[PDB]
Amino acid sequence: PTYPKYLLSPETIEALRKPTFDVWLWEPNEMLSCLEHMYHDLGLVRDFSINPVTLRRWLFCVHDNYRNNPFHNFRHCFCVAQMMYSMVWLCSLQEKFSQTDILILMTAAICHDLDHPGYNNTYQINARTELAVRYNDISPLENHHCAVAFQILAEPECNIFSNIPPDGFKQIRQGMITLILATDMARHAEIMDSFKEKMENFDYSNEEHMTLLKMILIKCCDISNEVRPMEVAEPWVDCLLEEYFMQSDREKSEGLPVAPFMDRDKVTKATAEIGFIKFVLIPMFETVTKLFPMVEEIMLQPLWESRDRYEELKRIDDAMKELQK
Amino acid sequence: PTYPKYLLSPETIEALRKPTFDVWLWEPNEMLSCLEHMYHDLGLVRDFSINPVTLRRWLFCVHDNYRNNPFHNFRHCFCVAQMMYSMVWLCSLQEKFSQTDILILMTAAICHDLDHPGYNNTYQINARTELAVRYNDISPLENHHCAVAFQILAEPECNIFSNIPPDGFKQIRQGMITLILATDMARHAEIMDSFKEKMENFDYSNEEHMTLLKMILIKCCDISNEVRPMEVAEPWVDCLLEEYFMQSDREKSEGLPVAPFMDRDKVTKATAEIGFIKFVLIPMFETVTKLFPMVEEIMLQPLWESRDRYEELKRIDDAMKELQK
Ligand SMILES: C[C@H](Cc1nc(=O)c2cnn(-c3ccccc3Cl)c2[nH]1)C(F)(F)F
Ligand SMILES: C[C@H](Cc1nc(=O)c2cnn(-c3ccccc3Cl)c2[nH]1)C(F)(F)F
Ligand SMILES: [Mg+2]
Ligand SMILES: [Mg+2]
Ligand SMILES: [Zn+2]
Ligand SMILES: [Zn+2]
Repeated sequence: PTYPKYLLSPETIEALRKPTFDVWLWEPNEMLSCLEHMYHDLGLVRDFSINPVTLRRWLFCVHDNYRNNPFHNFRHCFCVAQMMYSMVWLCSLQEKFSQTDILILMTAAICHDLDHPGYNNTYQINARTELAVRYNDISPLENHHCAVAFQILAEPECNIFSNIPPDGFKQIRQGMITLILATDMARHAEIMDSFKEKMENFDYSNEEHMTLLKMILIKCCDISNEVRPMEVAEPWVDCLLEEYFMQSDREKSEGLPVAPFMDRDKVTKATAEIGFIKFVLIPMFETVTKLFPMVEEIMLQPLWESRDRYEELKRIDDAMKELQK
Repeated sequence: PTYPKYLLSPETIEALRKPTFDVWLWEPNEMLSCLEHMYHDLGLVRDFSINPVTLRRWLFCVHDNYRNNPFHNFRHCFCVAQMMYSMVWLCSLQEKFSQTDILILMTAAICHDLDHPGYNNTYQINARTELAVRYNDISPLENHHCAVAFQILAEPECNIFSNIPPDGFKQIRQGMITLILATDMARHAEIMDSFKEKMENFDYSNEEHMTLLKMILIKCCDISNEVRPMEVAEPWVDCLLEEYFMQSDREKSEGLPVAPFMDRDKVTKATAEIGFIKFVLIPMFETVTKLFPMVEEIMLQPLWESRDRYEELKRIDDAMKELQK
């Protein structure tokens, strides 16, 4: 007949494997079925004896623990995991990674921003929040996301890892913590350097090489919005700014220091994006391309187009402002 | 948190294995989830590579094809499948049957009453309905349930067998057809005789022996209401009498004969149930017990209690009907 929304159609199931997937077309229920499909499809349910019902509860609990922020919400979570999913396919990651690593990658992606408050680490630290005090100023947000992820997993009804022997649990947990903590942008240069270092003569047998690679992969997915089609990507930039502005406005009010890139009276969307794409996104994806050449066509291409589009957009903006004076 | 109904709680999943499960507490969605869980739990999704999403679309389509009769509806379908599932564990059937047999048993239980009109074969035949004409008075309803079952599986989106090699499909199809046709009570004596004949020296390696055992298994589940707790079983009896009175009514105003056990003025519920329990249910489960001894305490027991309760009800009922005269 005509099946409910939570029963993905075979077209959806197919499109889900590509970075082109339009993440705005679905409601939480549908997004949850997509995430559920990914675990079955990647063979994770199979290889780790994941109780199919526990998987649904775990995903619903994860969903319940994401806040209603303009950017750091459940839909962003879906994007990251969905891009990680596309990359497993595009790069044929199952050929180079064990199932244990694929599991670490996917679960970390889904949990990386759990219970995000909507104010970055700088705000937590300057305002001396409970999180900043709890984590001694060390990546308070990322530490918290990871802690909430394991508190959820510690709930028996949500423990998708219930049938994994303790030695495997330890390995997975250590892997997730490492990846989630690797998403704090304050460590971007640091991580990128370590990767590029190993990249000179990459060894898929070297555990430290693989760890860095996995860190780079989750970082890619986390800030992979601009890799998506222009219509899918643009709205996210507005959501992010909306969140940054809310923070700066609050910092202005409470008398805390304000970061220029988050100040309403200073940031112009186009100009800012150009710098981000040009000096953060493109460079990072170029390094990944050396290992997975198919990335250039599938992900570097859209990044270049985005850079161009925004560079043009700025010219139009400058001329417009130049004319108003 | 507090999950939606379609997410079975771990308590429900546990209960689903026992014949004491309360089949009335659930809405189609929860029942659909239960059936899905059964296919994963028994290892069918795993061993036959059933696409987990197709499994759900299929269950939804099956549901859509059951009518809103008072007895022969989707909830009856859930009962039979659930009793079958319970029997698998009670009798440790996976030690005696292959996964293909289990798949045959489970899928046949679920499909055995598809698109039932609410009027039995005797009516179809006597009224010379389209079905009786189509199937030449040979188990018309059962033949139809079968046909519908395979028209459904013919739809790609609902074909839970799409990944089974053709030889496996044929074996499964043959098996399901045999079990569904075996539910026609007109053949009850025939089948019980043939089974008891083989029972004189049962051979688990003899294919004919196993065929009859599976037919007895599905017949057992099909009419196993009285095995369930009294609170669960009695409402089913009333639901059936509702259809029976609907038929006997229509048969009288059409000039077609009426089966005494369906005649309101002869079918004192208690007297009819006592007979059914004593000469159909008990004898059947009795022979099955000789093969699986544990069946006596778990299913033959409640049948005795049930037979005894209806006998008490009969006394009080006849007394009150004497005043009505
Ligand atoms: C600041 C944004 C661009 C941007 N997009 C991100 O996803 C992101 C993640 N972290 N950061 C970030 C945060 C703080 C400091 C530096 C950066 Cl790079 C980001 N900056 C814009 F240019 F306005 F569009
Ligand atoms: C129809 C009832 C007897 C009876 N009791 C059941 O619990 C039960 C379960 N399934 N069936 C059943 C349903 C459809 C066709 C045949 C049967 Cl046998 C039953 N029939 C009576 F005769 F009125 F007392
Ligand atoms: Mg984060
Ligand atoms: Mg029937
Ligand atoms: Zn993020
Ligand atoms: Zn039936």
